[PDB]
Amino acid sequence: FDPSPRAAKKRRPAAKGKNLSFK
Amino acid sequence: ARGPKKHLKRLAAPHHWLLDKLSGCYAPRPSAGPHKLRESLPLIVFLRNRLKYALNGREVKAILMQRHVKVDGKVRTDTTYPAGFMDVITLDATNENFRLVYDVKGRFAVHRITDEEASYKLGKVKKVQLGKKGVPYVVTHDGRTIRYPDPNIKVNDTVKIDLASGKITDFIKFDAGKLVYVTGGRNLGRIGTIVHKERHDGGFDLVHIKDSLDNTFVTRLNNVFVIGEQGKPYISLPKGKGIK
Amino acid sequence: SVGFGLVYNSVAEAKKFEPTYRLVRYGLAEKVEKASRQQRKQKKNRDKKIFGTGKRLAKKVARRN
Amino acid sequence: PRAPRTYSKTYSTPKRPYESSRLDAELKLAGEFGLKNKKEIYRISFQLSKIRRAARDLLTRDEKDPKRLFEGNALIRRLVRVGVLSEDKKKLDYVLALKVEDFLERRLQTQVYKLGLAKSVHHARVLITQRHIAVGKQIVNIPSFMVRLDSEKHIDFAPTSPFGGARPGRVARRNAARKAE
Amino acid sequence: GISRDSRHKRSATGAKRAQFRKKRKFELGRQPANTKIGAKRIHSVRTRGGNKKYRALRIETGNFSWASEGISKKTRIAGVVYHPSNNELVRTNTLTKAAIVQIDATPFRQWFEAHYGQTRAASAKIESSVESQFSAGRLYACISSRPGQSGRCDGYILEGEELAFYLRRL
RNA sequence: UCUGGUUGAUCCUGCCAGUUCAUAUGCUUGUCUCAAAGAUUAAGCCAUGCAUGUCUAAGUAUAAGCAAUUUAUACAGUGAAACUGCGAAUGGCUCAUUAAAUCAGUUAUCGUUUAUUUGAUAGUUCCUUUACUACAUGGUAUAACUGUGGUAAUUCUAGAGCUAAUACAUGCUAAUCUCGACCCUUUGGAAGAGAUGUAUUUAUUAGAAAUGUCUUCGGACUCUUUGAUGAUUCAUAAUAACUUUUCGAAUCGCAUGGCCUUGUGCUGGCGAUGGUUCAUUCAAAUUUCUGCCCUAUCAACUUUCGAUGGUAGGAUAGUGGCCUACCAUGGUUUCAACGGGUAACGGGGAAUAAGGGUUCGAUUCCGGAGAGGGAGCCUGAGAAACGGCUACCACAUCCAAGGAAGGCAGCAGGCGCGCAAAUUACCCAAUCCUAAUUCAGGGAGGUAGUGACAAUAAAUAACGAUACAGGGCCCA
Ligand SMILES: [Mg+2]
Ligand SMILES: [Mg+2]
Ligand SMILES: [Mg+2]
Ligand SMILES: [Mg+2]
Ligand SMILES: [Mg+2]
Ligand SMILES: [Mg+2]
Ligand SMILES: [Mg+2]
Ligand SMILES: [Mg+2]
Ligand SMILES: [Mg+2]
Ligand SMILES: [Mg+2]
Ligand SMILES: [Mg+2]
Ligand SMILES: [Mg+2]
Ligand SMILES: [Mg+2]
Ligand SMILES: [Mg+2]
Ligand SMILES: [Mg+2]
Ligand SMILES: [Mg+2]
Ligand SMILES: [Mg+2]
Ligand SMILES: [Mg+2]
Ligand SMILES: [Mg+2]
Ligand SMILES: [Mg+2]
Ligand SMILES: [Mg+2]
Ligand SMILES: [Mg+2]
Ligand SMILES: [Mg+2]
Ligand SMILES: [Mg+2]
Ligand SMILES: [Mg+2]
Ligand SMILES: [Mg+2]
Ligand SMILES: [Mg+2]
Ligand SMILES: [Mg+2]
Ligand SMILES: [Mg+2]
Repeated sequence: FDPSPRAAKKRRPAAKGKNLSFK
Repeated sequence: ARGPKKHLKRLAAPHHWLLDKLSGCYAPRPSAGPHKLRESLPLIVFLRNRLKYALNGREVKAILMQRHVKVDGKVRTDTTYPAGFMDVITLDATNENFRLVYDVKGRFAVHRITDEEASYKLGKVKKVQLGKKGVPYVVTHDGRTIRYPDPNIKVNDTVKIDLASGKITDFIKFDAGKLVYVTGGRNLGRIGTIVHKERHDGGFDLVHIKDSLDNTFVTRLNNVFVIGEQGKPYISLPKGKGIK
Repeated sequence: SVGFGLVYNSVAEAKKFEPTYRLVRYGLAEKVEKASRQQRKQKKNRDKKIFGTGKRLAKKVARRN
Repeated sequence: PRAPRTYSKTYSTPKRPYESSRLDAELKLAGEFGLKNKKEIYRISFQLSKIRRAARDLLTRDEKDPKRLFEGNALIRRLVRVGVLSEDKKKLDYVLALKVEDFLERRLQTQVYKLGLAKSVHHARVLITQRHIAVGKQIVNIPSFMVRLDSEKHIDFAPTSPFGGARPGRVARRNAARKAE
Repeated sequence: GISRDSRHKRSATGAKRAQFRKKRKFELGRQPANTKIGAKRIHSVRTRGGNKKYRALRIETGNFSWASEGISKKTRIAGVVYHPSNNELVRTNTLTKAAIVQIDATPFRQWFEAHYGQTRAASAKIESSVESQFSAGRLYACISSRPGQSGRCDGYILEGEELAFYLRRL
């Protein structure tokens, strides 16, 4: 016999990078 | 000086804030409040240097004047308000609840908690005394006065405070085998179990703490904060579980 | 090249939260015309030497001369 | 006021600068590696002296000593990464055997000469300072730039250089315009 | 002008110390209040913090306690009869703490007559000396308050060994 | 520290010759990054400019202000001035004084004050003139403003007339809780016996064999009744009075919900500012132990006029010879007292060194002290303040000679010589601080300029072809 609350679950970031090209 | 000081040089600021030495000449001097100057994190540092939501002091003031930040359930609008250990910071717009707990490095960690865990906090009993009209009260480490405590509550015990009502829900006695968190000294941030409390009358008491890895260390009683029974903390712990 | 960028959820919010100088760069606000710091401070001191509206002082000097 | 910003000297004058052997050694080093002055040799000597003093101090300590293991392993890793120390000589004893030629060997000027991009060390210096050499995607205009093992295979002519595929320099197009006229 | 700083004094060895700094407001003193018997004259003093002290410049009444009987009555002060610190205060009739004064016996006598119905018998018995004083018309009392600090000239009636000691000293 | 001589050739002892830092200065000075700016022991003297002010919906606008409007009926948008509140006790600069002093580490307040922040905290029903304001009291009152004026002169102000408050000064409005007979046996009703804030001062007081019976098997029957500290006359409570005696909301914004017996009835939301005490925080004041350079050709010092201690008082925020009165004769000292010198602010630190040591530390952080030199004060939570006041000394400006006004060891910039050295620049955008306050202010701070302070990197060229000639270099 050995004598021995959960943290909030991490979230994937809402936003991501966006790429554009021109000219 | 002829009166209280109002400025704080960056080199004289607490090291655990991690302030750039060349960013400016001054640091946010914490205002008077629940926590001591050297043991507090002003809201500007938390919002700008840690969370990075604000890019400078003006944006922090803009955020605060919108009443977006709550500290232990009450809206705070002061940039240098001294948030400290075991304080719950709520940002409803971003759906964030944070508890201020040091990591093994000894610095306040960005620790996200659930709403249910954000509904309460822990307070180390700093004093127990009868007030006027013979009404007992307890003074905690955050300066809260709570009247009509349980008669079993004594100094160095930990009371679980419901933030909505500011009343004691449960408490933990200071005894051997209890889980403790180190809130000062070079062992700041470590977690362990009490093995023995060495008593020196007229001097400083010493407590021996054993971590899960069986490493033992000695600390002054002032720096020890009971957080639960072994294997059953009453709060969620940061990554590392106070090891090393 | 590398820089920083902000995209506000509305033009009104941008006007509300952006610094004045950046709005002036973008034309969303007009540059306020003011005197130099030295002129403003000297005017402040000269006003500080006067108590009240000062019109009674003007009429008194007019009568005296 | 604002906090101080730290600084240090990167070289030290030798004990007796006028030894004839020392002057001849400096002549040979500067000629072989195309160095501008004696200050560069003094800088490399200062760095190597610090390294070898640290290695000697660590060797003084007992084997399996935590300080010895940690700091010696870090030093060996750094020396191997920069290419001065070989992979098969990963011991402090070989750190004590290092020489200034080993550090001069890794300079971007020497590498540019040896890879064949330049016909001489001085031609390599002129190419580097004139913005014709790129280590990877970055234009490097510092001859003393110390090349790592991984970077060694990525030295080439810059995309913007006339020798790297851009348009001819001003002299070439000027002469072409005069000839066409 | 008055200061309480200990720097102006000689060291324990006897050395003469040099002036470390100029006098500070937080180590000041003020003029003494030589309270004297007469119509009540009291003036307030603004002290450190917002706190206030009351200076009794003159006072002729005070609240004196009969401790054996456990009562207190407001009584006129006749005069100062003995002071242990300085006899000049007795000569000038200056009221301070520990000054032995003579007070009117009337309220205490009236209370005693009302309470005990005598001018039960066992409880009504008191010390011979105090009864002799009552016959005289004046009671010896010791001032227990500090008139220059609180503005009050309260005290208690001497009894027992203290009364005998002060009767000997008188 | 080494090198070469002094012999026919060596050893030893001597002689000869050569072998970073600081100050002052000379010449040169293209590019990138970065960074500093003392010095006559003169803490000597300063022209001029600036460096501390501050307003939210929420203390006070009939500005004879502006602008509005469904063109206004107490006001209402915005708002100079002025009152009120807060700040100006922070910051910046300098190192004169200071040798158990400051300072460093380490202690105590059971020895005290503490604006502000944060958390708690205050129904006292009644008590004769009820002859009664609480659907709300006064000028016991003024500024700004109007108007009449004095002076050469200043952030000088007089006499008269007005008018507000979160200024000043007064003052009120059928409760709750213990038991509970009797009914009734619970969600009980209550005839009746009783009790009733704080603050100040003093005295007194408290604070330390039921192992049974029955029962429904549950439970009931009698009893308990402060806490903390190593430690207290502690916290706290009680009694009797006492007080030029306090406090216990006569304040403000936004909004117009709910009950009805339909009354401009009763009730009611979210905030601001206050207010008594306690705790907390930012602080302050004292305080325990150990540690300072040279001097003994300074050996005795302190004590008459407090030196060491005792009793009492005064004063203080409070301990205490801090001061007073009366008492004793003590206290320090060759383990260096006392006196003297210091080109003595102390420390973190810097340089050198193989180690022991030696020197420097005005100078980016902490603490102390000062604002030309002594002395004393007002206000305030906090100052013995100096970009506050008053006197004296030394300097020194204006003057109509009667007076009036001074403090750059703050930022720029001058004198101190006749010989010399950064800009009398821009800005609050960053850092943070102040205010009533997101917004205003900040020579604090930042930006740039300016003698190569101390440091980093690094150009002033690279690659070829042709022609001619026979010598070029090294040792000795
Ligand atoms: Mg200061
Ligand atoms: Mg420790
Ligand atoms: Mg203790
Ligand atoms: Mg004004
Ligand atoms: Mg190019
Ligand atoms: Mg260029
Ligand atoms: Mg109006
Ligand atoms: Mg308005
Ligand atoms: Mg001396
Ligand atoms: Mg000492
Ligand atoms: Mg304030
Ligand atoms: Mg409060
Ligand atoms: Mg008038
Ligand atoms: Mg005494
Ligand atoms: Mg005396
Ligand atoms: Mg010195
Ligand atoms: Mg000096
Ligand atoms: Mg210093
Ligand atoms: Mg001062
Ligand atoms: Mg001067
Ligand atoms: Mg004030
Ligand atoms: Mg002064
Ligand atoms: Mg000045
Ligand atoms: Mg000042
Ligand atoms: Mg200057
Ligand atoms: Mg000059
Ligand atoms: Mg307000
Ligand atoms: Mg400056
Ligand atoms: Mg050139």
